[PDB]
Amino acid sequence: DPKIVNIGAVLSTRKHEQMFREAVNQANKRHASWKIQLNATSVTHKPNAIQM
Amino acid sequence: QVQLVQSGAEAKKPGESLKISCKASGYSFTTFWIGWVRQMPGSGLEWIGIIYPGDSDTRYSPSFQGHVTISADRSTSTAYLQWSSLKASDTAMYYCARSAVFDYWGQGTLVTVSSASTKGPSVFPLAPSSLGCLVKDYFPEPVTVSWNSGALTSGVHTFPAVLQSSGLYSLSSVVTVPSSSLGTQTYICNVNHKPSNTKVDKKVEPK
Amino acid sequence: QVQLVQSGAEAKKPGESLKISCKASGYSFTTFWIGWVRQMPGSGLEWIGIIYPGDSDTRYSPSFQGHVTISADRSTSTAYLQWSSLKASDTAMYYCARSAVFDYWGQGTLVTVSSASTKGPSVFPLAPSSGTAALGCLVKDYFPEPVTVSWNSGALTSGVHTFPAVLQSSGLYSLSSVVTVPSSSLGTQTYICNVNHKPSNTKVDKKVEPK
Amino acid sequence: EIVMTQSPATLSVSPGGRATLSCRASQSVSSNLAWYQQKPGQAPRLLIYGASTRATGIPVRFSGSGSGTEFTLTISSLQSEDFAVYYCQQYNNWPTSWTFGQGTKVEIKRTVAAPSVFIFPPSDEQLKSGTASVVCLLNNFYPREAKVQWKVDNALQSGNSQESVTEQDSKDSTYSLSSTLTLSKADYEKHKVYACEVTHQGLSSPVTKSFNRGE
Amino acid sequence: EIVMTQSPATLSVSPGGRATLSCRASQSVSSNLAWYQQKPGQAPRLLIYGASTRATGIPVRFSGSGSGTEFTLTISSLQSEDFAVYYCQQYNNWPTSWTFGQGTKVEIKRTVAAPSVFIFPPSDEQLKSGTASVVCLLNNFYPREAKVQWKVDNALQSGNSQESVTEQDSKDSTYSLSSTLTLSKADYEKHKVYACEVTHQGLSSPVTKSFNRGE
Repeated sequence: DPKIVNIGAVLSTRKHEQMFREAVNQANKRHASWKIQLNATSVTHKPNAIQM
Repeated sequence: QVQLVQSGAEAKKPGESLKISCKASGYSFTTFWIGWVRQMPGSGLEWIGIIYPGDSDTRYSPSFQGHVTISADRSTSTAYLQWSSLKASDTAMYYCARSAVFDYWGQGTLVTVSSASTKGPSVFPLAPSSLGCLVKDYFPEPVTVSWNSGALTSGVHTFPAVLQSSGLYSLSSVVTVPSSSLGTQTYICNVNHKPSNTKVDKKVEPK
Repeated sequence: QVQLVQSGAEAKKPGESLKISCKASGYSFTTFWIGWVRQMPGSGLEWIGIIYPGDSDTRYSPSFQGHVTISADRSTSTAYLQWSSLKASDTAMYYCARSAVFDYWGQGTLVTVSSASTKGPSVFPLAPSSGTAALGCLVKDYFPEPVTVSWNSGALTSGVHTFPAVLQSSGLYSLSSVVTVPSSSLGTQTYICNVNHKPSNTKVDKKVEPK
Repeated sequence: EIVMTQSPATLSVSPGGRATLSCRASQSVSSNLAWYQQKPGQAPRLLIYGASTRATGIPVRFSGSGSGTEFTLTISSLQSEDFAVYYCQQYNNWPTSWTFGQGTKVEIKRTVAAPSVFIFPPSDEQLKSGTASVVCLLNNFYPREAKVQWKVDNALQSGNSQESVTEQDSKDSTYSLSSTLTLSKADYEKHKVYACEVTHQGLSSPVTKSFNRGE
Repeated sequence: EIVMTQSPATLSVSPGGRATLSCRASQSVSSNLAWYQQKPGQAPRLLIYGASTRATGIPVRFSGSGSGTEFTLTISSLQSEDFAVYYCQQYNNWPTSWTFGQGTKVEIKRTVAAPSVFIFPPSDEQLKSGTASVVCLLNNFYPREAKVQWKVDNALQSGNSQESVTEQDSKDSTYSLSSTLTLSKADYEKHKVYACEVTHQGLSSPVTKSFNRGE
């Protein structure tokens, strides 16, 4: 059975976030899918540093 | 929690085309290499195809290249399989895989292509001398059995059905009973076949 | 290629003296540190004595000195075990081992010390008629343990059973040996159960027949 | 493009021994492999993938080894619930190849036994349709290898008798055999003596059960 | 005069697992240890001496380790014909000490099963002697926890029956209890209905094999 891992982090814009998601889905189809899944998350930038 | 319930069994006359549905649940349908596997009666296994259900990127096997119509809906998670023609001498059973190591499998779906059609089974008795019943021409398969409406359980021997040259399925149900209860017990055999919806009870007695 | 056959079973009332053997074979006798160990019912094992049979050198346990005198003899290699007298609370089984890391143990020879008297075993056959094949021989009240059973002079080993006996109401013991076999063979092969109670030297053979 | 050779063709062990099977590799198929169990009338399962790792929810007895050359699994202390058909299958260039094998089969072992022979004639109901069927029943025998012969008026017949063998029962590990002789009324009325003769390793002599028409 | 400590007491491993039996001394014995196995109804054997070496003709599944204290023995891939009582012993001042231990007891773990039931009435020789007994026995079930009750003349009577349980068999780990009912000739003749009641998880319903007194 698969074990979930959650790589994925800050990008620039929403289009870039969708492109990142499609890229990780492309990276799943090759080689393993029955041991590891590695779904990905995202979040966009903010001006204030401490908020980031 | 993963279930791969397939479609119910069906048999067809030669020539026509058929559809098979393998419904899925419990996981993101558009992430895993769904496939299919074949099984001929009393034989080994062979691979048919596979389809990554994210962009319908299929890769057929060289054995049946350009002969089947694999496909996969994205909405209802019901990766189908469709036939074109030439499906005459291909009676077998089919399964649907999950993930290119076959972690989860489905159920039984049998395809039988033959010229004849449905025919209610005929039952005859068989009593000893110095016991059970025989059913012939049960079509299409299968046929059930219940001795005296399932009264006795031990000693029963329902042999597997066999197809004759006349395209008829044959089965036999026998049981062993003490010789001191032959004249003191009622020997009944009940057969209920959904293929023709025939429910027959035959009483067998010694000569 | 070493066998350490012991002597037969023994049962006697308190007071008398005992003598049991551990005759060896297959190796140069006067070079190995023969010893003895004792096991009472369901507690484990303990050591009693040890003897080098080349100089009759001997040693004994912290608390066993003087109760039992070990011996030896270089004519048939039999290493005896002399019992002084009485020792009523000595019902146990006694093993004789070989080489101080004990390797090649022998059989068992239980010594019974009670106040009752030995009684011959009483056998009883069983008549099978059901359609499912199973039959056996029953040993009724008898004393003392142990006793051995074997079917068709040990010509059948698969499926054999032999329960532990128990004392029901009168200080005697009862046994029950059961066995199964193909059903169709019930009326075509003759069954015999062999019973041999060593204390009373009783040996009977209750042949069984279909009901 | 690679042929998997599975040996032996049919093993047999006692309930408590061990097992050792083989999937001969026609090539150096990396280190990818699988091992499948299937009981009659059911959907197979997964036991070992990669030839060395156990799938979750699989008891600890099953284990295997192999390095791209005739890998092997050893079921240790085969209990009663086991002993169905097995399969080996590789996956090296995927998705391109997906080549399965043939797989061995395991059956329980037991002491020899003798069969019970029974004969059933037509019940006059099937005979009313112009067809006659004679049934020879072999009950509770071991092992499977045995021969059944039909004698029509003490004459050997071929090509008109059918045979059926059930599956090894989980309780006593035997087999049950049925042999049917089907013919027309024209052949039935031309003969009176019918005999079913069995020969079997567990039987001292070929034993025959006979009957006569209208008796 | 060296006490010995052996724990645990009733280890239970699945029939492919392992074991970690322990035997801890009371002082610092450098390397003077030995391990013993004793199957029921037999005399023990030697398998390890020196706490690390193997004896002659012993499989590779066994191996030990340790010094000073906390001696360990690890059975690898526990097969079926294990389940013997184990022992550890030490020999430092020899020959003077020879102090044994108490040792653990393995017990294989199986899958639940269902027992059959057979019965036997008197044999007309015990009846002639005036002492009657009827026995009901099971076969090849698991686990041992089961309740057997009698029924004489459709009545549950006690105080005259005895039961026996063997050790786990060495091929499939199944007990087989037996029970006996003893009564005088007149007491047996006072009734004609006899049966044994069996209650267990293996069987769906408490099957009964009644005997009708008809000689």
